[PDB]
Amino acid sequence: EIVLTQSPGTLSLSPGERATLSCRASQSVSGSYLAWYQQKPGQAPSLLIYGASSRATGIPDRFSGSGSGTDFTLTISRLEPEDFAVYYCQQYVNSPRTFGQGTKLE
Amino acid sequence: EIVLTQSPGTLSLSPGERATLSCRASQSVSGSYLAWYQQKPGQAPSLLIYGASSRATGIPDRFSGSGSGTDFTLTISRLEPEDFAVYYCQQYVNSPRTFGQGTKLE
Amino acid sequence: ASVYAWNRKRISNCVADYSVLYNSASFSTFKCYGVSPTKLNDLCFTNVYADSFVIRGDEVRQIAPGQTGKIADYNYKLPDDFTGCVIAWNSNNLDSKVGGNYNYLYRLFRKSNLKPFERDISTEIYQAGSTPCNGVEGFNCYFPLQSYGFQPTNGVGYQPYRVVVLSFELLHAPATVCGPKKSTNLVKNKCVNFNFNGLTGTGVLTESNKKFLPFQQFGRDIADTTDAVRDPQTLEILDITPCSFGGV
Amino acid sequence: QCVNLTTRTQLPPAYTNSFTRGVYYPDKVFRSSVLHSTQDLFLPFFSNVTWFHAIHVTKRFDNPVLPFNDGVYFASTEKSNIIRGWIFGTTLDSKTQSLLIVNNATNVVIKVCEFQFCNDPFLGVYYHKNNKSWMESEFRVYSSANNCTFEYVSQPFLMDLEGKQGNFKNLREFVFKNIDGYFKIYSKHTPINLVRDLPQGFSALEPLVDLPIGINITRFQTLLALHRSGDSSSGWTAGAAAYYVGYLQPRTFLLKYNENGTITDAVDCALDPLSETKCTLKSFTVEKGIYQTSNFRVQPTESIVRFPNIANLCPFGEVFNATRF
Amino acid sequence: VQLVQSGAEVKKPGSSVKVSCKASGGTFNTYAINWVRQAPGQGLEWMGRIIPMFGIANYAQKFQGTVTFTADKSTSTAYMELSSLRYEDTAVYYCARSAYYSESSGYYLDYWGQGTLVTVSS
Amino acid sequence: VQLVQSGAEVKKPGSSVKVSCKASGGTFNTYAINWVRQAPGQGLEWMGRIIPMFGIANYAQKFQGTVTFTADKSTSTAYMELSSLRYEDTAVYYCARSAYYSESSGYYLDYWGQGTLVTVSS
Ligand SMILES: *[C@@H]1O[C@H](CO)[C@@H](O)[C@H](O)[C@H]1NC(C)=O
Ligand SMILES: *[C@@H]1O[C@H](CO)[C@@H](O)[C@H](O)[C@H]1NC(C)=O
Ligand SMILES: *[C@@H]1O[C@H](CO)[C@@H](O)[C@H](O)[C@H]1NC(C)=O
Ligand SMILES: *[C@@H]1O[C@H](CO)[C@@H](O)[C@H](O)[C@H]1NC(C)=O
Ligand SMILES: *[C@@H]1O[C@H](CO)[C@@H](O)[C@H](O)[C@H]1NC(C)=O
Ligand SMILES: *[C@@H]1O[C@H](CO)[C@@H](O)[C@H](O)[C@H]1NC(C)=O
Repeated sequence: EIVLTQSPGTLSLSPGERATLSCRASQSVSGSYLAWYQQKPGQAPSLLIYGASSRATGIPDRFSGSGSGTDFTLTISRLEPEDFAVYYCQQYVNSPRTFGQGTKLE
Repeated sequence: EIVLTQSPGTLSLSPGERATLSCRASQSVSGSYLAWYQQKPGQAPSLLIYGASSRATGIPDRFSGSGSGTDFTLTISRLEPEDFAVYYCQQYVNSPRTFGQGTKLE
Repeated sequence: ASVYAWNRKRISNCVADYSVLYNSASFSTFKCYGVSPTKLNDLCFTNVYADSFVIRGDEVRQIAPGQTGKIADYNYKLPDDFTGCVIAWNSNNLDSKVGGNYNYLYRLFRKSNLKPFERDISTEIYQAGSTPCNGVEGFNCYFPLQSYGFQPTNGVGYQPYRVVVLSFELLHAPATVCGPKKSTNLVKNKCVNFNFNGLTGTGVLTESNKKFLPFQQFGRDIADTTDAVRDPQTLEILDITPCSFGGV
Repeated sequence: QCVNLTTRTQLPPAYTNSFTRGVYYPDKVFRSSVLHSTQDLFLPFFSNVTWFHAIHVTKRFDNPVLPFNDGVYFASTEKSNIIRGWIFGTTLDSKTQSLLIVNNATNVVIKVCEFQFCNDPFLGVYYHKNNKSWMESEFRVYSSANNCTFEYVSQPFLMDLEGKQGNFKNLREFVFKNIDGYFKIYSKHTPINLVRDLPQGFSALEPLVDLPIGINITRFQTLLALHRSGDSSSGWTAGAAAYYVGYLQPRTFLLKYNENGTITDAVDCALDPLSETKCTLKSFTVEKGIYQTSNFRVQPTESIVRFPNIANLCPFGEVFNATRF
Repeated sequence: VQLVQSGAEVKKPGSSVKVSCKASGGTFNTYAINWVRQAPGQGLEWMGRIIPMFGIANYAQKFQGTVTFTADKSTSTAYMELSSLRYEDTAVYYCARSAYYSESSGYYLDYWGQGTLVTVSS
Repeated sequence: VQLVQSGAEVKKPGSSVKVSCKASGGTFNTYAINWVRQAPGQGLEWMGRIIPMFGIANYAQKFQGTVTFTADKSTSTAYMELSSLRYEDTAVYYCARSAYYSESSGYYLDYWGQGTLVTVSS
């Protein structure tokens, strides 16, 4: 079972700058089988990225992945106040599609 | 080839007021590729500014550029007696990079 | 080597330990094209070309067949018909130096794209303006070769990956490089399907007193049928006789 | 860099017959105490061989270019083996990759790469009076190399590289065959005690090595190395060198096999009716008696065509290029 | 495209419940539906997936034997059944999309419903 | 960071001379080296640049054929050779460093050496 640990648990602290959110796994993510999610408070998560860097419909390309092997990046180039939301990871490689613990949680 | 003529060639004495020593070029300086230099007597020139107004390490921000096109300004808040060195201009464009003739030569 | 000066070595006239590389698994990316990680890797190769170059982690994806980018179009192009493997592994300890190591260079801009095996070592300054550069670096003239600047404390995307592109064409007529071929053990004194060095047959093996010449593998007696064969595993000559049969 | 030799006198090649020479094992298959008949490229018995001789006794180097047949026999009678390889390249100008054999005292290297080979190929070895050593200081054969299709290397071997004059102690037999862009070299060593005579000895040549040239090849060259005690091109000492070149022609050949598996003896069925009846009988001895050997037929001089041609030209253009179909 | 969720359930402990995720037209046949727990003040846990066309439901080791997944091919509605309300089973269950195919090997959660809050009461 | 160079040259007219600007560690590879004439009682004249890593030296029209630029990758030392001492060649030669890379502001002489005096005598 491939566990995921998000490393910056509360780096955001109401951030006004570009971020470097991370995810790391016990066995290397094979074939970029990872995704990110946008969970605005009081609402359901919304898909942000798939593969390693492939973007999503209706989500601006300012959200940028940059991962390989232990896929680890979600980079908001210009951060927007409405965009604030706990961000989750999920690996559909070997795992029973398990998630991380959340990186931008208050 | 580009030519440069510095306009205030020489100030014999120190009254300490700010002097707006200038540089002008036959063809307008492109992308502001010009730098000023401090050549104290008996010593080598020291970089004072680069670009149009970007300052230098270890040189106080009292030295201020204010140029565009034919880049033409290096200003100082007050003229120190010790800080009375000949100031040169060198373009770093693809031309031979031949310096001006100096604006503070006794 | 640096990416612009991609270094090539020719792997010729040797058997190759393809299996052990897979066993090591020290490589983050093992994207193989055409040959695949299979028995097809462990077979005859006409020529093996090895190319080494230290590139950005983010640019590893670019050096795949039918992909475009700065590294792809200005430093090392990729065959669209590429048959071979692309390996990227982290060299963060080895290839990053404190305060940055600025010895590995890359070509940000070049006049045109490059051929699949083009090694441009030219130092001529790229010109983007109406003014000829004339060997002085100025406005409208920007040096093509820029230094990546790997740093020890940096993201792995900004950390070095040593890349050893291995080109294997699949015609295999010269067969200069081959795999181990999975040699087995000897099982004599019983009827067995034998295949010593490429001749499939049925029969029982026994000790042979015949002395084969060094350039001879298998022997044929009168009426042109196999009689003795030399296994090259331990240069041993063994007599082939049919196992027992007869009418009832 | 190539510099050609100068002052070398040229004489027409002598004509000698080569009989029961140049036969090689047809296949790698081992045969013990079996008489085997096979059709393969073989030197015909009593074949004319061009004789190029280098004798110090201007100085008679004779190493000309020779056309490459499908099978080539290269018997060399040399005590010190002054010859150092051959160039199996058609162009010789770096246009195509060419097999090169070079023998040096330090190492022996075989290559199949394009090189700017010289018009006349030679290897120069120099001797010093104060210190006794022989080394090759001239590498005319190696010039600039472009991108190469295949690369080959050979194990280092040490040879005397010293010119000798006298009776040839040993004879080296070489068979060169190229099939489907793959080159086969056959090597034999036989001791001889003849000043310049070709002896009456049967020889069987084992395949030394097999190399893929990878290109169509129609021409080969011979490299002769010189030994010297100014300018090198003007003056040199040949030594005693004799080499014979013959061309293989496909023939049915009857070969004896001993218990060892080496060919005991071989005979050429085609030259002699007695030999052909031997091969039909499958024994080296003919039984007394008349035996139906082959069939005789006459081939024709020309071709007579006897169908008249009409002056009118067929209107296929009318049918094919018609306005309306 | 829209996957409206059932309302909050007033379930006394030990009493079973079945959620009602509602699929829009064309949603069940093409893509799979997957269930995530989203426990209160905590992360997301993958309960399992449902392919409605083939009726195949596979669960994780943790949730096996505790939850039942059913889907209705007609009326296009997705259901999740809780065997009984254990004390930790309080959560905000979510139903989302999947791909379950070859060419698209990305089995990510495309669109998520509003969610259903189960607890001891309201 | 420190670029100690040659100080003064005792060269009779027509006799060649070589200058010995010394680069500190990490200076030669990252930065190019530039030469400025600084003629006596006169201005500063850009002679040219040495790119040490790739051994590239390009000169202005005036100084072409009269001066030679060389740099030693090992020992990190910059050299300038004067073909012969012409009468006007008297000067205070200077060595300075600029960055060839366009991704960092460059081509302007960051730091300078002490200066090399060539004359008829001392
Ligand atoms: C076969 O393998 C063994 C063990 O590696 C080795 O000792 C032996 O020399 C090999 N035989 C040949 C013909 O290479
Ligand atoms: C010599 O070789 C030629 C072929 O070039 C052949 O016609 C001739 O019969 C041979 N023998 C003599 C004695 O000329
Ligand atoms: C000694 O031998 C070497 C190698 O053959 C040769 O280069 C050299 O000229 C000889 N003589 C002397 C005096 O060294
Ligand atoms: C060999 O490859 C080089 C590398 O691109 C190429 O420039 C050249 O045209 C090729 N052919 C020859 C004959 O050199
Ligand atoms: C050999 O000649 C044939 C002529 O039909 C040509 O098609 C082929 O390309 C040639 N091979 C090489 C290696 O040049
Ligand atoms: C093989 O050759 C040897 C000579 O080396 C001979 O004595 C022997 O009789 C030959 N035949 C065999 C071993 O059958």
